[PDB]
Amino acid sequence: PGRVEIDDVAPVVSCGVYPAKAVVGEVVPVSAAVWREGHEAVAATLVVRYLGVRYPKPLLIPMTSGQEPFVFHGQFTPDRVGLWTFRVDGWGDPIHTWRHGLIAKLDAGELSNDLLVGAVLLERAATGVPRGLRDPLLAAAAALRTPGDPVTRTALALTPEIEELLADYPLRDLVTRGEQFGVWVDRPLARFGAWYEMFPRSTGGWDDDGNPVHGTFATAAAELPRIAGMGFDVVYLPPIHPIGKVHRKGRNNSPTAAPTDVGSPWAIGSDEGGHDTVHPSLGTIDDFDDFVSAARDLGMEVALDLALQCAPDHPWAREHRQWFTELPDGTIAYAENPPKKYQDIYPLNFDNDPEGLYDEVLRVVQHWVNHGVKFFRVDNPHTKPPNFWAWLIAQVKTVDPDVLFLSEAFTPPARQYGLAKLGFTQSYSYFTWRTTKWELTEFGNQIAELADYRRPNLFVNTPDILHAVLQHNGPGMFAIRAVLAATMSPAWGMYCGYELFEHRAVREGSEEYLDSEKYELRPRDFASALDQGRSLQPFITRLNIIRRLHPAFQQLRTIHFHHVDNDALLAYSKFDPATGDCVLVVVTLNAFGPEEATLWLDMAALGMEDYDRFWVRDEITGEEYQWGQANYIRIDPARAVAHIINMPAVPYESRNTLLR
Amino acid sequence: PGRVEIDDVAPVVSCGVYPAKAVVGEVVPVSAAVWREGHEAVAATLVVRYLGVRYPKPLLIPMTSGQEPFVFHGQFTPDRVGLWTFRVDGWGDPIHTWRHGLIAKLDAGELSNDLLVGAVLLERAATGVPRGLRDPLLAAAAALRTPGDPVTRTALALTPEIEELLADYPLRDLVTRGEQFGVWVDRPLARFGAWYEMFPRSTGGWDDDGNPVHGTFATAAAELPRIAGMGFDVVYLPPIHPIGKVHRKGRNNSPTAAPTDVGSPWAIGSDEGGHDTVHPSLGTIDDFDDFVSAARDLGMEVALDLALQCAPDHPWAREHRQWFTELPDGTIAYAENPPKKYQDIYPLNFDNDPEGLYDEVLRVVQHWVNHGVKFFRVDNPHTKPPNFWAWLIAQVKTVDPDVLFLSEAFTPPARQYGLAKLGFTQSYSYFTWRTTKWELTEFGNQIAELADYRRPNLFVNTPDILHAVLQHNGPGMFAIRAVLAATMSPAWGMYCGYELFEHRAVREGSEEYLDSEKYELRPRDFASALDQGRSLQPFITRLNIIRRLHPAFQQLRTIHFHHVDNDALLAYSKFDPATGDCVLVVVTLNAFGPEEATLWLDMAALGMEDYDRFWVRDEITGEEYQWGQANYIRIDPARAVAHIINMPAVPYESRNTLLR
Ligand SMILES: OC[C@H]1O[C@H](O[C@H]2[C@H](O)[C@@H](O)[C@@H](O[C@H]3[C@H](O)[C@@H](O)[C@@H](O[C@H]4[C@H](O)[C@@H](O)[C@@H](O[C@H]5[C@H](O)[C@@H](O)[C@@H](O[C@H]6[C@H](O)[C@@H](O)[C@@H](O)O[C@@H]6CO)O[C@@H]5CO)O[C@@H]4CO)O[C@@H]3CO)O[C@@H]2CO)[C@H](O)[C@@H](O)[C@@H]1O
Ligand SMILES: OC[C@H]1O[C@H](O[C@H]2[C@H](O)[C@@H](O)[C@@H](O[C@H]3[C@H](O)[C@@H](O)[C@@H](O[C@H]4[C@H](O)[C@@H](O)[C@@H](O[C@H]5[C@H](O)[C@@H](O)[C@@H](O[C@H]6[C@H](O)[C@@H](O)[C@@H](O)O[C@@H]6CO)O[C@@H]5CO)O[C@@H]4CO)O[C@@H]3CO)O[C@@H]2CO)[C@H](O)[C@@H](O)[C@@H]1O
Ligand SMILES: OC[C@H]1O[C@H](O[C@H]2[C@H](O)[C@@H](O)[C@@H](O)O[C@@H]2CO)[C@H](O)[C@@H](O)[C@@H]1O
Ligand SMILES: OC[C@H]1O[C@H](O[C@H]2[C@H](O)[C@@H](O)[C@@H](O)O[C@@H]2CO)[C@H](O)[C@@H](O)[C@@H]1O
Repeated sequence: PGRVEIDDVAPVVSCGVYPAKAVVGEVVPVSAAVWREGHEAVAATLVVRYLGVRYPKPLLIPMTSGQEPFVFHGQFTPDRVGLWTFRVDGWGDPIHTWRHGLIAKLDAGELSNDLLVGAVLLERAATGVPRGLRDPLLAAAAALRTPGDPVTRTALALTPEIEELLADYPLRDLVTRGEQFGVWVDRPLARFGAWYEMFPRSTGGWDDDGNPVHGTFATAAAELPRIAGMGFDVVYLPPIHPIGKVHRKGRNNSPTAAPTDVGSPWAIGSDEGGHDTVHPSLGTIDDFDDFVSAARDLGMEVALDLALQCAPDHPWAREHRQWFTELPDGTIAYAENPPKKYQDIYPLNFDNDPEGLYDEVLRVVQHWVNHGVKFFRVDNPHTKPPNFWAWLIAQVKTVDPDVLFLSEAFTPPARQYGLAKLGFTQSYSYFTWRTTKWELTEFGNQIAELADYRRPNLFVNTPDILHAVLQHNGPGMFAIRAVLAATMSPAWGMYCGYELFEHRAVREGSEEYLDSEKYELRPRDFASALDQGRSLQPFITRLNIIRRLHPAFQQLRTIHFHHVDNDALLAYSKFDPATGDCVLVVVTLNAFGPEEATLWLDMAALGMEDYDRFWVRDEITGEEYQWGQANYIRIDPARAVAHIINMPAVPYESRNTLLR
Repeated sequence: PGRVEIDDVAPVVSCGVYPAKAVVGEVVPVSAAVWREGHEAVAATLVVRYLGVRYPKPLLIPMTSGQEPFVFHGQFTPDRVGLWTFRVDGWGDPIHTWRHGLIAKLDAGELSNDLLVGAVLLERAATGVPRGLRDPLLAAAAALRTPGDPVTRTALALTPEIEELLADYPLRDLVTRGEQFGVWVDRPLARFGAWYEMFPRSTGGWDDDGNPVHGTFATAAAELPRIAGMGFDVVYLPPIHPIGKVHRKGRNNSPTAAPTDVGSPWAIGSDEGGHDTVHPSLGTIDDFDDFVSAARDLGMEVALDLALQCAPDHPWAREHRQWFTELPDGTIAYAENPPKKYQDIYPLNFDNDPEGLYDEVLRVVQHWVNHGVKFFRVDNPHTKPPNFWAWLIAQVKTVDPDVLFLSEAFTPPARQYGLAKLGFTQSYSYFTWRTTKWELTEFGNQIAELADYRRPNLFVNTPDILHAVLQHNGPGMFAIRAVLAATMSPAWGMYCGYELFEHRAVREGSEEYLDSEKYELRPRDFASALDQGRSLQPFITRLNIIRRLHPAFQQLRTIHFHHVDNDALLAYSKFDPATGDCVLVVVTLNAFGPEEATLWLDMAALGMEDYDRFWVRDEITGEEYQWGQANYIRIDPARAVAHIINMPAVPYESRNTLLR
């Protein structure tokens, strides 16, 4: 009735309600506590199996004891997409009990009894191994028959052919089965990729006069190489749907729209079309299909903004009206967040006609899926029912499992981290409003930590957020945030124009871009900026190449912070369990002054003893240096705001430093 | 479905496999995280119901939001022994949504629409309240259907008359019910009581010559008043069973036993009897019944050592030999811990004849339960199968639920704390080997929050443990540990002779009492020590009185440590959620020197603002003083090694100072 106890198993999420998250080729660490009566030794074997794909022959991996007694650790690396299962099985290994006990008493060294007990072990042990190589067992099983010196037949106890033999085929006693938990593996882009947010309309390129010109998918596609050139793996496009014509918004959040103004893309829908139609000015849907294929040619993928909202002109406003929250006087209520108003849209109502709306939205998501779009940016997901997301998310991947979702949830923790739990492959974070060494240090450790179920996407900016620190610290700071986002997380992102050092907010104390891109056409000339040397495009490229270069940067779990005695300096390191690759990042939070300090290292964390000395190389500088536990470091902006340092590869003791 | 989200419920143990622990009249704090779509407000109601006894119509308590968004906290206080159940139910309260939304918009200040929506709510709400006082809502509902002032029907919202009944009877929408978890409540002695350990035989009192004399229950009962006099609630007796005559141990763990020597009581069993018989030299079983009844007259309870072990001459050795571990040569193995030998006892074998041993031991426990013994100190339980204890425990408590078990498990955490999870009402701890300011600090804080499954019993000493710090720091230290034990835990204990300052170890570097009572008979003359002023009995008495006096000391959860800028000084405070009682303890760890420092307080923890100044009284000294956030303290041993301070009672905001 449960003789051997198994508890505090990890990774488990919400006590097993939600599966943990991992990706292909990621080392997944498993741990559990196994114990039994007295001083009889115990061991556990971790059993992993890969099932179907769904969502709502065993493989055996041996587990190893560790620092803390009775807690056993293991790892496994999943090789195909779908839903995996693991469980921990616990058993008592008498051989270990017998062996360890015997070595202590042999020291006292007659006693003839314990030896025979061993002798009956290997025989019973032997039945488990096939007659073929079982023959050193009978050597051991016929090892303490006859009287003699102690080192008589222990001689077979100690040689590593039968320790190795017992390893492949073990003597298992009192086997007890553990609980089963599940892991959901996604394609690697779920963890490691870089984002670019661009407006297709802004690819217009001016007219014969000064006036901005509306772009098209065709014009948009011309800018795709340059993006790929910077190393981004995913291109994110704001909604490509028709914009409502009533209450269309003007320049600067103005209530009244000029006849030519475009209005914000998130005001989805018009007499012209719904969520399933391309806004005609961009082109026919074939042009889009053509646009996707261009990106695909460059190694990139396309992600569309998915905003479950409607403009008044949206066909649903006419076709299906049960889907909204209707006021008492027959008017239809504008989407609302008190007392501020976003007048150009309608909130959906998920309670009046649930299976009605559910099936239609699924149809729509499926539409774009059929057109090569396999990454969606769910918009303001926290203002829609959770169970819906749990359903919609689970529903799409089961027919096709390579579709991934990103949650734009700027919301308090319980909701933000909560949403991740229900299936979102990625989530936005509070990253932008973390700017002090202490916010960032705890934040870095925080990310993650939550890796078993949350993978964060760190965005340096979004059309709605230009943090104050970018406003007054000048072009230097833009580098700093880029270094932080790119290094802290495998997944990071950027909004267009960031590369131009766009740092002007509409008015002081606001976080909205002046002459915001949501309401106006803004073609930009990146090439000229490059020529006059006022673009951060080369640097970002160098940042993006480096992450791809070092697989250490694709890890969530292994971030570790090292001590630097300067409030303005931040130093942390990441490593890869697989290749042993190891990297240390040192950045300044001060854009303005040269800063110097003494850097102290936790050598154990890098896999070396404290007195060691080793050589490092700076991937930006190319400089090589000799280092030890304590090293001198000085950072000078207007030369380089950060040092990305390559460190000696962590020995094949990588696996235990990943533990927990 | 679940339409509304419920997560991170606490207190839950091992994801619900094991019930949490609590006792009667203890405030049990419950917390959970509840959230839903958008800015619509949400609330939760905690539903508690009391089930039967067993082990392996509703009452409703409203839950309140707090500092951290979306996490709701609640409490309930169980009033009868048995198994309780609780679950969290989640719902959306539209009024709150409507109310909070309207107040923000009212400042903008026509609005003609929102008011009717409220008005259709309050009416929909009226359906929930029972014919009679239902009506001012309809009054509130029809006071703006009429056009008018904005402030006109806010009138009917404004009034504290309308926050009302709705708290008592609420309008609940989209109600979703949470998972169910269980709590097992024991009698209060499970948490709060003090222990005294005595050898019945040591109550012998010499003969006409100098020679010590073996005692009896009769003689043992003579020492019971003085024990009660010191305030102890439980008397713990080493096994009272017959001691084996074969391989019986001599003075000082000597291998050979003299003819008169008594042997260790844990060497259970002889030709005279087994576990079901009283050792005859102590008396007839009636004498025991008389002794137990005697203690109960004094307000005490009797606790017997439950040691699953056998001497060679034990009846089981012949009667049932399947129950033992028989060697290959037919001998049966002596108790063993490699390479140490415990020649006087036999380990049991729980695998050969499981239902065989299970059934005898349960019978044995029931024998003594029938004789008024409802507390057992299970001996070295970690050297017996886990599942067994889980079985034995659930089996005993269902017939009689007032039987409680204490686990002497000096074992690594996973096992020690693990064992507590299975049902052990109390557990021994690592307390004796914590002697530095940081260790005691960590240990005290550590007590919590494991309160949900572990209640620690802090023993200053046992026959097996005479700590080094006691060895050289003189009688002063003995006070210090007593203060630490009594204050840190609601439940604490003492082994006989401690009060006489017995401080001599067998050899330097050992933790065993010289001329140990386990192997030798040791009568003591407590009275003479009193006259000659070398007894810590008065002080201990004052300590136990103080504990009973302040109910704050019966709490596990609320211990909090305050900063004192001295490495030799330790200051912590406890309070009682019920009466608001609050107490602060300051103790010194150096027995030899006067020590002084500046004591800093976190007033918020004590329920006061930082600037407040207030009056306190020292329960040992008796005089009143005035204090503030920072106060001067100096401690002089050889007058008093600690200050136990009565502090201003925590206001009726105790409950919120308890969250999580
Ligand atoms: O060439 C690179 C550089 O060029 C441009 O800067 C030029 C600039 O136009 C010119 O006027 C001049 O500027 C002065 C500057 O006005 C002075 O204020 C002086 O800055 C010092 C400053 O007054 C100090 O307060 C000091 O504060 C530091 C902190 O010590 C740091 O901790 C850090 O604060 C961070 C903080 O730790 C966090 O907790 C969080 O709050 O976030 C903060 C990040 O801002 O940084 C602040 C401010 O840096 O720092 C300075 C001294 O250490 O410096 C100039 C006097 O020479 O200098 C430039 C001409 O060479 C362009 O604006 C820059 O973007 C570009 O990087
Ligand atoms: O009369 C009442 C009094 O009588 C007895 O004590 C007398 C004692 O027999 C007598 O010898 C004398 O004591 C002397 C002592 O011999 C000297 O050694 C000296 O003691 C100082 C000591 O050398 C210092 O190292 C200093 O150490 C403190 C630490 O500062 C504390 O941090 C603390 O250490 C704890 C530590 O923090 C933890 O990490 C952990 O390791 O546990 C430690 C606790 O053991 O305690 C030690 C010492 O307690 O403390 C002394 C500085 O004054 O000077 C002494 C006299 O100046 O004095 C006594 C009477 O004459 C009887 O044993 C006492 O119980 C009784 O109160
Ligand atoms: O849809 C028009 C509206 O867009 C923005 O408002 C939302 C929108 O859902 C997303 O862009 C997302 O970022 O959140 C925004 C704020 O909740 C604009 O902020 C707003 O000016 C515009 O009317
Ligand atoms: O049980 C008697 C036997 O062991 C003793 O030690 C005991 C101790 O008394 C108990 O607390 C029990 O739980 O386990 C201990 C074993 O380490 C004596 O130390 C020993 O001499 C005696 O033979």
